[PDB]
Amino acid sequence: FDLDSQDLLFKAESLIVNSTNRYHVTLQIARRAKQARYEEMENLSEETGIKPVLRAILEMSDELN
Amino acid sequence: EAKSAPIFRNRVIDKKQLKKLIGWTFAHYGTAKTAVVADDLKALGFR
Amino acid sequence: IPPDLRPMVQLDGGRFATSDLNDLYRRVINRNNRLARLQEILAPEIIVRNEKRMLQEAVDALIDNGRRGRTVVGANNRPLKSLSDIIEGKQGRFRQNLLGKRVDYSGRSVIVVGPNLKIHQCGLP
RNA sequence: AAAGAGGAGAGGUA
Ligand SMILES: Nc1ccn([C@@H]2O[C@H](COP(=O)(O)OP(=O)(O)OP(=O)(O)O)[C@@H](O)[C@H]2O)c(=O)n1
Repeated sequence: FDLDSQDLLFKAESLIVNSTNRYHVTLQIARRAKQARYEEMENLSEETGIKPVLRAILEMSDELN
Repeated sequence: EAKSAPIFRNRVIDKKQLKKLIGWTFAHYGTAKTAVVADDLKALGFR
Repeated sequence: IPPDLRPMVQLDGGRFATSDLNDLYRRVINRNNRLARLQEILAPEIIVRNEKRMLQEAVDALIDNGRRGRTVVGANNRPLKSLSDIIEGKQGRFRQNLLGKRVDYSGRSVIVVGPNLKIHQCGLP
């Protein structure tokens, strides 16, 4: 695939750096992943080939732009 | 994550110099570049 | 105590397993019944005091074995386990079943060296 | 539907 784990590591590091607490951002990521999984499970099929946690990391890093 | 160029170390490299380099890399670039730098150094030393 | 915390166990083919709380409870019950029967028929008051003393010793052994006098010994010369021996030390309830536990979804195996790996990767059989 | 219960000794490996 075009998405390697190195990019996810850099994105996670960037998410950690631009915040005041690591525990708070961990909780936010967990909440977003749960919401995304529930949305997937009740409608359509979506690009299921990515875990919800990775999806949440990707959207949260893209929102930084 | 950028804007700092490495110095040319024209000397013999023992463990202390490697530790100094690792500390410098962590202090200037972050925790994601240090892993790749350590991996590259390990591969070169093994080779 | 409830009976499911002191199980009887049905191994041995024809015999049964040994539990230590049941022996102490049985001794207490036996002494109590003997004392009650002796008191009923108006026995001389030099035999009743003996039964009272043995009942006190039996209750003491049930609560905490060896704290005051002699220790109750089972088949072999090995002291029995009282109620206070279940919560006391390194093998007691607190330090064995509450601060540490066994878990599901776990494995164990020997480790070898894998080069050409990344620092965040591992190899699983 | 079913299926192991504890205890005590002796000897080993990180
Ligand atoms: N009573 C013991 C004995 C060993 N260990 C563990 O096992 C290791 C022993 O490693 P070993 O391979 O026996 O020796 P090393 O000191 O590593 O030396 P070498 O491998 O070079 O022989 C200890 O460091 C420790 O982690 C322990 O915890 N308790």
